[PDB]
Amino acid sequence: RTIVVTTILESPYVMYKKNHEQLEGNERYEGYCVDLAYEIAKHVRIKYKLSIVGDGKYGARDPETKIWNGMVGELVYGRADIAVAPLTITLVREEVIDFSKPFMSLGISIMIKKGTPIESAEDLAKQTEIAYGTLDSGSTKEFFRRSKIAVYEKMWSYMKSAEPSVFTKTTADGVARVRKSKGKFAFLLESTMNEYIEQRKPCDTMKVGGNLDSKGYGVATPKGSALGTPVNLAVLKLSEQGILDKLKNKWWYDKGEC
Amino acid sequence: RTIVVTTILESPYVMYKKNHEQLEGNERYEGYCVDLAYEIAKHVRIKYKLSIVGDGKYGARDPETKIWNGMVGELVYGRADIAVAPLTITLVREEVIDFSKPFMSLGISIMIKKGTPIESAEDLAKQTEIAYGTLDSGSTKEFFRRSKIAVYEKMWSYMKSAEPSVFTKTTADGVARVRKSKGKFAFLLESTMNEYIEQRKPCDTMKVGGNLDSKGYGVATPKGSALGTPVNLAVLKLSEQGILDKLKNKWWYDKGEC
Ligand SMILES: N[C@@H](Cn1cc(Cl)c(=O)[nH]c1=O)C(=O)O
Ligand SMILES: N[C@@H](Cn1cc(Cl)c(=O)[nH]c1=O)C(=O)O
Ligand SMILES: [Zn+2]
Ligand SMILES: [Zn+2]
Repeated sequence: RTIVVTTILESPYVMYKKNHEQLEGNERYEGYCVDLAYEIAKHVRIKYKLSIVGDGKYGARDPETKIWNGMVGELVYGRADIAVAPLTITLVREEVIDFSKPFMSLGISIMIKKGTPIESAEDLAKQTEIAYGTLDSGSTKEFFRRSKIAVYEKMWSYMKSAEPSVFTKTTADGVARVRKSKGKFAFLLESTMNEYIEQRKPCDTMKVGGNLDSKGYGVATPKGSALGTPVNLAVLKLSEQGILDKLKNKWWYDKGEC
Repeated sequence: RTIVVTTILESPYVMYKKNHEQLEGNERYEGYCVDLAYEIAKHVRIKYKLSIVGDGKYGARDPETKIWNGMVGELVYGRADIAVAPLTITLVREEVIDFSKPFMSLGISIMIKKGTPIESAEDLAKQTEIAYGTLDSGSTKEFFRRSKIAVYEKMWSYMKSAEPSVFTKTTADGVARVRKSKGKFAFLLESTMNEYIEQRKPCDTMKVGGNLDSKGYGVATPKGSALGTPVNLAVLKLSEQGILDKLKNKWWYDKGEC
């Protein structure tokens, strides 16, 4: 009767509170999705316990084993009742789980160290002085893999034979590599994260150009779950009341340092 | 076995072809949603006939009669099998029909005649020299009605006792009233339409400020329809292939006159 809510450690969605080591249960965490879970759980009238995904992944299906991993895997095999996180809505996933209507809108984008002579994906693909990559094992990576557009077809061929490995294990690791590499590495990541990093000290990065595509994040439940319909209406309710906007302001911009 | 596809006359989604009066069936029309219907019908493998909604409305429920009107009404009473149009995803509607994941992202916005001293909704609400309104009987109107935010709570109180009537019967009628009124009338409309009008002669209007909210358009089917799942996957497929973006470019910007 207590719902398991799977999520992922990723600022500023879910983070350890300043004195987390001295608390317990849901009180250890704070962030955008901690609040969202609270508001949803309040319209749907349920008790819940937040739970961090063991492998830290979003959700992909192994081509040989055909097992699903990450948060998606937790719903498919029945270990979690709902996922509340920055999980992208895609065709492959929608075949195996359900999504609510988007609670956030976004697209792929470019992050550079201030001063780098880059304005577009066309600028990146036509040179090799500057190396670039993506988070691993996510929808961003997958996007370049499956592209039939010329410029992106060019970029993925570079990233393919990149030495050393151009991908990263974490968003944090990417940003760090941008900050350390003195403008010789650029990072391709979702614009929600790009926009957040930009308002954080040391204030040395920035988003350049427009977005590569359009998409959204959804709250997910296993196929045929009874919580699916109540969760969708709840999301639409919060959007219509200005709660969603109020929450982005709180965690992105009301605490901006630059 | 031939699917009825309800839609609405609204540029540049659906329009009469240059010589429509000399054609028949689906050949009379052209636009963004005519193409979209074609691509969806091709992945879902069906034959279809486009049909223009009799009353020209989007979809609202009469508070005394409790009958639903517009395109929404056509699905609820079973006269159409699917709707393909700029129909906004809302909580009230989602209770009575189904929506696919959004094929377009947008929000409420401000249209002015070039030269008008307005930059924001805050600028509008704090004065009466300049009159303003919205399309009637749609989600935009409804948004100001239900708002509990101070500035919008102020704006809807004006529009309420406006003399003469500040609302309009058509998008076209609003734009026209902006162009004719020498900067004494401003129009609040969805930004998709604002952006399109801006790239049309006489090139005398423009979008000012940021969007009031975030939302999307969806393709709709009656509750429990068997076409619901195939239509959703088809939309996600077209989005992932760059078809959606390709189509917005075609009807908005590849033919821009300004
Ligand atoms: N949202 C993604 C994960 N994800 C996240 C970031 Cl910040 C990114 O740059 N790329 C991603 O794939 C998904 O659901 O796989
Ligand atoms: N999308 C709306 C209709 N609609 C359209 C325009 Cl262009 C507008 O400015 N306001 C609206 O309500 C709905 O579905 O009711
Ligand atoms: Zn710690
Ligand atoms: Zn004619």
